Amino acid sequence: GTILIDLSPDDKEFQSVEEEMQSTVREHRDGGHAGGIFNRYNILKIQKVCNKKLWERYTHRRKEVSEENHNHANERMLFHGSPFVNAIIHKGFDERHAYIGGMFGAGIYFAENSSKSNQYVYGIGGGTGCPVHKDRSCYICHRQLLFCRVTLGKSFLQFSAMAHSPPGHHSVTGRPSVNGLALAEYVIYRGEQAYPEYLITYQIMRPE
Ligand SMILES: Cc1ccc(-c2nc3c(C)cccc3c(=O)[nH]2)cc1
Ligand SMILES: [Zn+2]
Repeated sequence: GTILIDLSPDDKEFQSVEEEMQSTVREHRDGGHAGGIFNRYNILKIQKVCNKKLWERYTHRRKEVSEENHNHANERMLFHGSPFVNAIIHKGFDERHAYIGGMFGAGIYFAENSSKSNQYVYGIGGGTGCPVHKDRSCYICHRQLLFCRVTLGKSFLQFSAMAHSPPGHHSVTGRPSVNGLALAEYVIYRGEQAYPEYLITYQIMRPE
């Protein structure tokens, strides 16, 4: 039931999504090991993901969470990188998209920094890099990230350097406590608490 609608680069929606992608790049403590060495992207395409059934599943859960949290869903737009993006846009998020070994337990992980989500496009730790060249810093191959609508509800704050949400909470927030330039990461434990709204196709750019 999924269709993908191409956005024009002249569309304000394309431009605001691209700006969020580009402006949330940062340097990573691995010196580029997992995601590659870059300061910006070449955005090739941005598609809107349209699936009525998946959207209704999201909004149903969002209403449940809102009602448990003084009419506040605490909805964010966050990045998700995964080798399973093609499954996710067709069938939705579920337990198979969880990071079993994540620092906040087995849940589905999202990032404010697009460059954090970029580290996971080819697998955990970048896997073995792109399928074609086996290069985690490949500047040729096309990569894809999701820009997702995510319901956090009442989020458990973890200060730091599928399972269940902590009791009385709907998500976990991983607050950076060492790297002053890192943005937060978030974990949900129910696939219905995210909708994969934009599919972004891109390359990382080699710095000059
Ligand atoms: C199988 C799989 C594991 C982790 C990810 C993933 N992890 C993230 C973490 C740990 C922090 C911030 C963002 C992400 C992310 O976008 N995907 C995606 C798929
Ligand atoms: Zn490649």
